[PDB]
Amino acid sequence: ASATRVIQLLRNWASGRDLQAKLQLRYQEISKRTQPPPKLPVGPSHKLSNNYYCTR
Amino acid sequence: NVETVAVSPTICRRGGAWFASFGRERNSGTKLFNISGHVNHPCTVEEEMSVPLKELIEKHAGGVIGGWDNLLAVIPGGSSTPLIPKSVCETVLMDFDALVQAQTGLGTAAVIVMDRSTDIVKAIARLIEFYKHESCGQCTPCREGVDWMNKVMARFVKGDARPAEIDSLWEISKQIEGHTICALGDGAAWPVQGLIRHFRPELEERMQQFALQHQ
Ligand SMILES: Cc1cc2nc3c(=O)[nH]c(=O)nc-3n(C[C@H](O)[C@H](O)[C@H](O)COP(=O)(O)O)c2cc1C
Ligand code: SF4
Repeated sequence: ASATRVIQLLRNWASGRDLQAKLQLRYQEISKRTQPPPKLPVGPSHKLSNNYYCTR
Repeated sequence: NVETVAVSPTICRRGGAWFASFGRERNSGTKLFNISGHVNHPCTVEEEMSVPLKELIEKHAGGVIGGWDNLLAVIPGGSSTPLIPKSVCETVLMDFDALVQAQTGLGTAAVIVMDRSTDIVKAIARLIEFYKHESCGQCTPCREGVDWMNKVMARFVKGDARPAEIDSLWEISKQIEGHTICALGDGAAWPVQGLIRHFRPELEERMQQFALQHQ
């Protein structure tokens, strides 16, 4: 937040707690909107043998 | 078979007991043997039934090429019978029951030998390709599964697969064996089973070599 120090002091005194530590407006601290590709592992029954369906 | 009817009149003429003298109980008689592959003198010969394989090769066939220590594997009863290694063929008899004890069976008494200077995977793949060519294909297991096994062996020969597939191939054979109409499916499943059971390390090493060289 680009708020002047006097306004920050006024708001902190009025609320009684330090507002600048935990702001309710989201900033560059959030995750990027473009992400690497995932891999998403397979399940446990993706075996090639000893995987007869009558047993599961 | 030709041999059965051919020996029947001589059995009748000389008596049943004379034929029953040779071989063991429930394995009586004399048998025609073909010895082929890596031997000094490949030949056909009539011999007493329960003759040990080693003396049969060393006597009539002239011995394995390069000596007995050069031997790698032997198929005792033709392509249908599974192969066996040197360790069990050192002291094995040649009849139905003793070969069943070696998990193979006598079959047609067609001995095919392979020394240590050959690709056993290539030979078994050739046998599976032959079975793929010679199946009539009326029933789904033999037709589809034998083509599948032929493809899997062709892929094994160059090591293009991964070890987790080997067990899969085993399973495929068990699906063909006993579910077809005739015994051609059994005779195509057995060689793969024997090759896997006795030389899984060879297949694994070939796969590792392929994976390393192709990266
Ligand atoms: C695919 C296949 C091919 C066969 N080819 C022959 C053959 O060429 N000669 C033969 O005597 N038996 C062959 N058999 C086995 C026959 O079933 C067998 O000859 C028949 O049962 C009578 O044989 P026997 O004289 O031992 O009673 C073959 C079996 C299969 C499944
Ligand atoms: S198992 Fe016998 S009947 Fe079935 S497809 Fe093969 S050769 Fe034909």
